[PDB]
Amino acid sequence: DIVMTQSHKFMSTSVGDRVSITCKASQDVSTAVAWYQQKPGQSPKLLISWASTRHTGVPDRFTGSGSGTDYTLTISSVQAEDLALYYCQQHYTTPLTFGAGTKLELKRADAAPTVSIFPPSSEQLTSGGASVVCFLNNFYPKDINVKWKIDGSERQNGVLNSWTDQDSKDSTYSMSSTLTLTKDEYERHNSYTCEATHKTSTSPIVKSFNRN
Amino acid sequence: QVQLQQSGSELMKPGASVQISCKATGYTFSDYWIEWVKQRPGHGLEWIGDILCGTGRTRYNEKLKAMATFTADTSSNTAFMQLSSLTSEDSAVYYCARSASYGDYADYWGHGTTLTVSSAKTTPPSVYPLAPGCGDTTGSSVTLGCLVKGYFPESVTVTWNSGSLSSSVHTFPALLQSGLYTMSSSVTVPSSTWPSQTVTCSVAHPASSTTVDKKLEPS
Amino acid sequence: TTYGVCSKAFKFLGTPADTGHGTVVLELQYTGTDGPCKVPISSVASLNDLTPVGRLVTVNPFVSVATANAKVLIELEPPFGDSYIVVGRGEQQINHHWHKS
Repeated sequence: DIVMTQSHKFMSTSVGDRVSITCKASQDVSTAVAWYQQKPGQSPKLLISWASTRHTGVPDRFTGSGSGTDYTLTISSVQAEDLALYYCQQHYTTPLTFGAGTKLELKRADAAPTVSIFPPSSEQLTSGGASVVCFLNNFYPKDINVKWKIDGSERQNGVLNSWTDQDSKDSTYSMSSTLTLTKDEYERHNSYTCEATHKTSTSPIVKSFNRN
Repeated sequence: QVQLQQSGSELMKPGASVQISCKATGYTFSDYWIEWVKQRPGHGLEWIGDILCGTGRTRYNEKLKAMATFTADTSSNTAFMQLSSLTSEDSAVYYCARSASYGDYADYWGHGTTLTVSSAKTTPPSVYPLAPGCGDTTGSSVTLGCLVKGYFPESVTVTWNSGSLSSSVHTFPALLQSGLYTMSSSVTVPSSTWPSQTVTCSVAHPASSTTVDKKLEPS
Repeated sequence: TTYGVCSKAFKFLGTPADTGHGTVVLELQYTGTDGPCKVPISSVASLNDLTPVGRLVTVNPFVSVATANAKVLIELEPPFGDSYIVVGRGEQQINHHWHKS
């Protein structure tokens, strides 16, 4: 079948710049190629059909071009609202095939995370559980390392970290760190500390709450 | 207005058979092809096949390790897809799309229905509120949130309802642990507005047909 | 082998040409992948009535492939006076006016 291969999946660019996600088909798909945009937790959205036809409700900063076997989706003056997953699809013949997609990411100035720490909810403690939460928000670059310290000593057991995609407002990343303990454990201690190590700080950026 | 309303997400036993519905409105149902696109969580997009609602003609991606069947009920203007002999391989978000008049590309997609093939039982999540401790008197903004813990299958929607016009929300992808998915969402608002304003995260879990409303309270 | 009537919209390439023989020759671009399929084309008097009044000179117009962007050549003998060359139906029906002196 026709194989659709797009340019490097994790490409970067800076707001306002011009980018080009390319799409190669294993054979001449005679100009019959479309591009879709897919934002986190959203249905795909049609951008371009037949290599260059721009769909309505699509800003002219989005232009496609291509033929034979090569197709390009150019985004002039990239915006933060353009952060998304982009797929190309050939509509030359069945079976219809899509490219693996290209994730548009942005380059921006570094930014120190704003750390927030949260104790277990009254609701959960009452149920036998105890989860402590830490949000490291609006920071850049994505690279960041967080550690939990209970009464001074580090604890890695029972931790889960989840990163967000780049935020469309300030193009920063955010991460959620959850430490799950038993009600008993949580109540035998006092100081819960969440420490963030990021390039925007020489020392660990830390936040704590203080009771069991 | 062309729109496609699909059936809700569902958890099915492997081997079982399911039917996803796709109700079309806002256009001449019979003059178009409804596409069925599959997307396994970590994967991209793959064409399952389509059906010309007006004639019933079907085209299947023969090579897919899955048994699909398309039917079009022109009476209700609904396209269905029957998936039998389910496998963990068929677990994915299934989209309903409309094939454009000018080619085999889709110009309208449904919001997708999530199908999880597993012998595990449906577990709604516990929605725990996330509020600051005691001695902190945060700066110009306070960040609150909700921890959506221990649920299955995946895909939950966390929509926040705040009283302040400023509410920057961050939704963090779910992660598996002990067979259960855990996830969270944060929302930041003006410090002056909390805890006087009402900030709640309504957590929708289509698979369990539930939606939990959590009003944040000072912890 | 062969299927039903083409379900996708077509596109006119250029503009119908007079053959100086009483017929017009037009080139169409088909956008579907459902071929081989029969081209739904006809010469009608008014858009208010799609009853074929003109006649196709080209024998059973068809898209012989199951690949998109297929182009097809058609010769028609439209009635005298006003008429329309209509291709497709439903929401993907397109037409082109014409007048034969």
